[PDB]
This record gives sequence, C-alpha cells and structure tokens, in this order.
Amino acid sequence: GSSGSSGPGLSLGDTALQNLEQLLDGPEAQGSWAELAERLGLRSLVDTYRQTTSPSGSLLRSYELAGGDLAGLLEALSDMGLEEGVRLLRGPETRDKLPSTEVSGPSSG
Repeated sequence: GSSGSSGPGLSLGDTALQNLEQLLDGPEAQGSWAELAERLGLRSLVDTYRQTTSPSGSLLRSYELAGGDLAGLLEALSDMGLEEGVRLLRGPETRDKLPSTEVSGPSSG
C-alpha cells in the first residue's frame, strides 16, 4: 500500500507503532511526542493522552482520525529532529533474491 490519506486507516504495521511509540518515549529521543502532537494540531488532545498509560499509541492511531497521513507526520518529526522515527516509518528498501532451488535437470533420469 502506497497511500494513507485516501484510506481511513494508516499504512503502518503493529510492530511499527510499537517502535514509534517507544522511540518518542525516552531520554535519548532527540525529540518527543508531546511537542510533535502540537505540530500536527492535536495539542488540545495532548492532555487527554498523557492521562492514559500508553499515550504513544493512542497518539498515532488518533493522528489519522483527524485526517493526517504518514507524510504530514514525517514533516513534524524531521522539523523536531526525530530522524530515526522518519526513516523507520518509511521502511528500508527491498532487494530481490533467489529461492536457491535446484532447477530440474535433463530428461531420461
């Protein structure tokens, strides 16, 4: 899937969120989620989130509800400095490979 806004759902993966969540939460995190949300415009929700125990996830899944797409988020993360989260959400490239299967031989045995 190469879309996000069009569809009501985010083109992310269970594991993706798990990482993006923790990434934002940490002393090393060049940035943070609290500020990020503000950049997106969900500042009025920053409070309703921090209220829960796992706001990280409840923050992203909600970022789409408003009508945001991966792109928009990538813009905030970058401006904030969070480079990792960005490259992560984007995902690494894909290099073709061989099945390593022993092709059939000649006929008559």
